[PDB]
Amino acid sequence: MKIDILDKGFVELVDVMGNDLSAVRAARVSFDDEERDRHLIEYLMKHGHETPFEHIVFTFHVKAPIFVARQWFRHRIASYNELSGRYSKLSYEFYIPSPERLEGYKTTIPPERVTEKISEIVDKAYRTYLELIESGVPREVARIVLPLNLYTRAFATVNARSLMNFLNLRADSHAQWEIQQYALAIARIFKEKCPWTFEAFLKYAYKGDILKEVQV
Amino acid sequence: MKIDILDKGFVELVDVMGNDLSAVRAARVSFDEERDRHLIEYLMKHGHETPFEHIVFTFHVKAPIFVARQWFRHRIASYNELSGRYSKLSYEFYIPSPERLEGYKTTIPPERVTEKISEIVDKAYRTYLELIESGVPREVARIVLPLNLYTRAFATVNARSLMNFLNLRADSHAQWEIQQYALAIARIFKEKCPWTFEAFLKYAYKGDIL
Amino acid sequence: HMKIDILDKGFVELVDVMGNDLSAVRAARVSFDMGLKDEERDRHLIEYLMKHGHETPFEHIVFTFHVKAPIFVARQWFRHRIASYNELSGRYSKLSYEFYIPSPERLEGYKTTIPPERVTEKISEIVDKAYRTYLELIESGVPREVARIVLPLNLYTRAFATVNARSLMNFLNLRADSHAQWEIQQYALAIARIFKEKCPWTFEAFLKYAYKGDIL
Amino acid sequence: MKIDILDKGFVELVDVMGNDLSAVRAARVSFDMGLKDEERDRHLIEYLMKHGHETPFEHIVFTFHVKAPIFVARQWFRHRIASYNELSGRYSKLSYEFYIPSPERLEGYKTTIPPERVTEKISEIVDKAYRTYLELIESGVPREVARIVLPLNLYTRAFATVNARSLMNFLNLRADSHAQWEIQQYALAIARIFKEKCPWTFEAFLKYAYKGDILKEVQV
Ligand SMILES: Cc1cc2nc3c(=O)[nH]c(=O)nc-3n(C[C@H](O)[C@H](O)[C@H](O)COP(=O)(O)OP(=O)(O)OC[C@H]3O[C@@H](n4cnc5c(N)ncnc54)[C@H](O)[C@@H]3O)c2cc1C
Ligand SMILES: Cc1cc2nc3c(=O)[nH]c(=O)nc-3n(C[C@H](O)[C@H](O)[C@H](O)COP(=O)(O)OP(=O)(O)OC[C@H]3O[C@@H](n4cnc5c(N)ncnc54)[C@H](O)[C@@H]3O)c2cc1C
Ligand SMILES: Cc1cc2nc3c(=O)[nH]c(=O)nc-3n(C[C@H](O)[C@H](O)[C@H](O)COP(=O)(O)OP(=O)(O)OC[C@H]3O[C@@H](n4cnc5c(N)ncnc54)[C@H](O)[C@@H]3O)c2cc1C
Ligand SMILES: Cc1cc2nc3c(=O)[nH]c(=O)nc-3n(C[C@H](O)[C@H](O)[C@H](O)COP(=O)(O)OP(=O)(O)OC[C@H]3O[C@@H](n4cnc5c(N)ncnc54)[C@H](O)[C@@H]3O)c2cc1C
Ligand SMILES: O=c1ccn([C@H]2C[C@H](O)[C@@H](COP(=O)(O)O)O2)c(=O)[nH]1
Ligand SMILES: O=c1ccn([C@H]2C[C@H](O)[C@@H](COP(=O)(O)O)O2)c(=O)[nH]1
Ligand SMILES: O=c1ccn([C@H]2C[C@H](O)[C@@H](COP(=O)(O)O)O2)c(=O)[nH]1
Ligand SMILES: O=c1ccn([C@H]2C[C@H](O)[C@@H](COP(=O)(O)O)O2)c(=O)[nH]1
Repeated sequence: MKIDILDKGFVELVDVMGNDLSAVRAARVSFDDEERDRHLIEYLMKHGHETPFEHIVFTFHVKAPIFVARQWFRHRIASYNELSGRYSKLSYEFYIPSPERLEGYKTTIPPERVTEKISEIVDKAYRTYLELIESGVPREVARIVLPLNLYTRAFATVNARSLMNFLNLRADSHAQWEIQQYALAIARIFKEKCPWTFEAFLKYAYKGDILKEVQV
Repeated sequence: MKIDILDKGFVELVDVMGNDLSAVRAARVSFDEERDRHLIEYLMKHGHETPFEHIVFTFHVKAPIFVARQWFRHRIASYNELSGRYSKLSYEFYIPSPERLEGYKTTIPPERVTEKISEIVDKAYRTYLELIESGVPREVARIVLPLNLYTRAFATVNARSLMNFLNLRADSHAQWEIQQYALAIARIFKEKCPWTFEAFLKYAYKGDIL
Repeated sequence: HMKIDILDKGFVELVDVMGNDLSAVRAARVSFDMGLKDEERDRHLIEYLMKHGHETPFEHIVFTFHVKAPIFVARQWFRHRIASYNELSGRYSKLSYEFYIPSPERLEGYKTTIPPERVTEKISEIVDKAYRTYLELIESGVPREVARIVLPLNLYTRAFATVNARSLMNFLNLRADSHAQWEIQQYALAIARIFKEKCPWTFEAFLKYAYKGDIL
Repeated sequence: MKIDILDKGFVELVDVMGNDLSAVRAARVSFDMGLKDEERDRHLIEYLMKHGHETPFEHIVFTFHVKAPIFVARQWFRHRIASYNELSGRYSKLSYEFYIPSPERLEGYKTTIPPERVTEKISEIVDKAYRTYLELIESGVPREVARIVLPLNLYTRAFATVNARSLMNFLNLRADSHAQWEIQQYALAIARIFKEKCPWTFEAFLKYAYKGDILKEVQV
């Protein structure tokens, strides 16, 4: 299960422990009834009893630009392992906005030129980086010229409670657009694996705007 | 997978996400046994603990309250416990064996200590029942139940925090009763993540009993 | 320096505090590249943050409390994980003869076949018998960690609790509420009152825009 | 106290709650005791640190104001047991401020072009990137997009509230040769303020608990 985001990004589901019933079992404290189980999901969610959802956990492999990643990693109730720029020589991959991204703003140049200007500095910066590498500058110093739209990759392990908080904050029109796109992809996977929690979430607890407008 | 502890306790495995290779993927960030075990042993000797956060367990635990109060002090974890405010509580209490007092020289036989603990349990629970029956709400009436009352909780914990738990509780400074629970967590941990557990013991484990 | 007595023998005492309402104003304003301004503008900002659920800034206000409470209240309380605790150890201390004996008024609303005073009395009896067994086992050489297991949940414990304002507001949402047990609500009202004294602007805003409970 | 780091960075102490005795006090509640004596209390600290009792140190808390290159901020903010508020490039027009390494930053590395050329080549892309950034803003491009061309050595600012235990974990990990040299420098300043505010805790830490290398060789 892998969803493309932006121009070269993606959200990929690596693993999952549990399903809707894991939250139910934890709430009841019972190891071993659709309508009743689902009623309980709804009740916990409606009255703010969120601890049982911590028993559902996801691992994602995410590929995203550093400026998105830095917003993402502010979410502390989660586990992250990221590609190190200190030790790995970095790939020529950068997020270059679509002209589509600026259509809607009154600019004094065509958005094609915005794109071309962004692409131009990315190219010079990267070339400078490679010159420094070849000349023997250690990577951890050479990379500091790389712009914030460099794509990085991370594994993120997070429980459903923390994922829902993530959704309230990032699946929302006040969040930067680029991260909204990643949150839609998190939402899709979450919906597929925990359909009851997800619907109860949207109905009772979700505080954002986009997921009630935009299917899955 | 279920391991009985003390007189009426247990630890069972409810679910697990991942295995030794979940740490290996994370540390490499992508997606040969001897290379991969070597990476596990390398992370462990150098204190690179974050990759082990991606293996997660859920256990179902039956434990007396005084053990559970020490256990729940481990904050990097998720718990749901049965509510005494709402469940009529079950005539289940930890009564030590006589062997629990080995090494101690006591005024009365260990067998009389045992008997005295169970007398109190009996009189406490009966007072509790007296109060329920007379219309005292449960949340009030159970305040007289002793600290050896058995409780049950689900516990979800990643392998890093599980290793910290074992460092502190699978050790002879912990109270013996919680050591016994820690031994069981260790045994389940070993079954599910052998390379990680083996490297843990050899390189990072700080306790003595394991 | 603040001390509030709760129940028959408990208390909540403020030991120390870091920061004040302006500590959250300061933390927030760094976002816009700004700092402190005037009384009207900073007040308005604190209200703004609370309405919109920008809670991170309030993490920069921290309290240390010294609390005396029955073990059944302390157990509920220590479930709040985003905090730091150090408690009295039944493994190493000779425990004192102090137990919460509910007053007869605690039973108001409930028709009991035993009058209230006699309930109070039965609770005293059972507690006294437990403590005497406890003492007798200690005196006879039973290790303290073992002898204490006969002591009832209404035994008083003591603890230091360090908690930031954000996590404190979360504690107030859950415990300063009529769905919480009467005994912990009384502790929550003490906590709220100290919070009020020390962070009047944050507290007023919390109450108006974010507080989810009923009793405050 | 404000300590300058790198060419333009700093660590400044905004606030502190508690001191060494805050930990002695929290620790003494286990044994039904309070504060006992101004040399028994120093021994209690050493003792706690010697046997791995870390929780008492949670009751000392610091708030720091830090200015640091993004690449450093990103490493720092990986410490989850802490509270952070950072200057936002979504909502602010960022200032012309970048970490340009000194020529001495490349001591002990054989290079092919001299260290002043390296230093120059970094400035060049920084000046090109900032101009572009300003051109994009001038043209009506929103800040949250324009800033994506700015390099990792752009300076940012944050508040960090952190307890002494977490701060001691930070020091284990960042006041250490394995950590990137730039964040080492930040960890030294943090060490310095911690020592000035909590000398007993700090000395006990270096002696019994600290796992890094640098703070045993580098004074303060
Ligand atoms: C033999 C022994 C006797 C003890 N006696 C006492 C006693 O007298 N009094 C008492 O109160 N408790 C005592 N305990 C409890 C002990 O101090 C801890 O509460 C418990 O072991 C949890 O440890 P922890 O904080 O490492 O685990 P967790 O709470 O699970 O946290 C795990 C890790 O995360 C980090 N962490 C999490 N939260 C914070 C935070 N807020 N600040 C900084 N770092 C954080 C730490 O690095 C920690 O190692 C005792 C434990 C044992 C084994
Ligand atoms: C009226 C009521 C009845 C209840 N009955 C039960 C019961 O029957 N059984 C039972 O076990 N408990 C019950 N509780 C306890 C309850 O489940 C919580 O433990 C308690 O309210 C602590 O809340 P918290 O987790 O939000 O606070 P903390 O644990 O401090 O967490 C604060 C916030 O941090 C976040 N957080 C912290 N850690 C994690 C994590 N690991 N994953 C995701 N998010 C995290 C959450 O956003 C949370 O709101 C009851 C509580 C109340 C108020
Ligand atoms: C020299 C070195 C090189 C590194 N290179 C890499 C790299 O290649 N890739 C990469 O992604 N990062 C790397 N880092 C970052 C590292 O993986 C950690 O995220 C960071 O150092 C914070 O460490 P911490 O988890 O101890 O701190 P915090 O996240 O503040 O946690 C502090 C303590 O709390 C406990 N704790 C907190 N949260 C959890 C949790 N969710 N589960 C279990 N225990 C918890 C632990 O006991 C820990 O000791 C590097 C760090 C250094 C120092
Ligand atoms: C539109 C928007 C703009 C923002 N702009 C800014 C900016 O200008 N500057 C900036 O620095 N950041 C900003 N952020 C980041 C934001 O401040 C949070 O750090 C981020 O949203 C993560 O939120 P969280 O703390 O709820 O998540 P997590 O850190 O995963 O915490 C999850 C839950 O745990 C609890 N919790 C966890 N740790 C603690 C703790 N140490 N103390 C108390 N409670 C805790 C809380 O209940 C919280 O809901 C922005 C976020 C968004 C969505
Ligand atoms: O929408 C936002 C705005 C800010 N931040 C956090 C991430 C960084 O730590 C810091 C600056 O983010 P930018 O404004 O530079 O994206 O605040 C977010 O997480 N989300
Ligand atoms: O010494 C290091 C190396 C990496 N990281 C973390 C920070 C980022 O989230 C990610 C990659 O950092 P760089 O290696 O790119 O600096 O891992 C550190 O915290 N410290
Ligand atoms: O109102 C409640 C009920 C339960 N619990 C938690 C605390 C204990 O860890 C466990 C059992 O609480 P009692 O219902 O037994 O009080 O569930 C609470 O925090 N509050
Ligand atoms: O070995 C211990 C001793 C104490 N505590 C914590 C749990 C309680 O919150 C408090 C007192 O526990 P007892 O000493 O009463 O078991 O300190 C532990 O976690 N482990």
